[PDB]
Amino acid sequence: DVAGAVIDGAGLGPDVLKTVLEALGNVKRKIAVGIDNESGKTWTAMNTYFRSGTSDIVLPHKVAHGKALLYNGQKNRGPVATGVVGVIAYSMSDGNTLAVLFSVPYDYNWYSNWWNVRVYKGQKRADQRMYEELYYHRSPFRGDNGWHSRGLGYGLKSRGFMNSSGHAILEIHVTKA
Repeated sequence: DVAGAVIDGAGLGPDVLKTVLEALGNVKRKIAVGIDNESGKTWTAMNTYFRSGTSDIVLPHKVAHGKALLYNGQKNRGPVATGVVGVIAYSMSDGNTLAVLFSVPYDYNWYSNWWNVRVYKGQKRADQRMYEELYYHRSPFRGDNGWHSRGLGYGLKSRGFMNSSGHAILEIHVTKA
């Protein structure tokens, strides 16, 4: 389906994210993000912080257990040599915050793709400080075309994958610990 939609969790995988990427057209740097909620909690959109880039998509609002959300972002339009870098936050029904970092650089001569996922205690807005934590201090994962698992605390764990290209895909599955 499309960026901004909530879909059946079983429909998330690389091919729907390739479709989301294609729908953005041939911009230099862009990302399709899919997150499968198998957490046993409903998620409610909080906000998205863009360090670089933009999205025309509203974060999918309410994401029940058994659903996945689809989202996208792209570099700022025009003659700016920048990528797409930001943090998505969702509130979970337990009162905590699920946060997801993505970082897709302009210049692959020197930079590469990164991502991260964390649960924050309480209700925490995505912002520059959260970006800095997730990027510099909380052991982000490379977008290396491989899967990476990590415990999140709070009765949850993550398993996710990001490709290594400037037309990026980020696929994350949040499950019970």
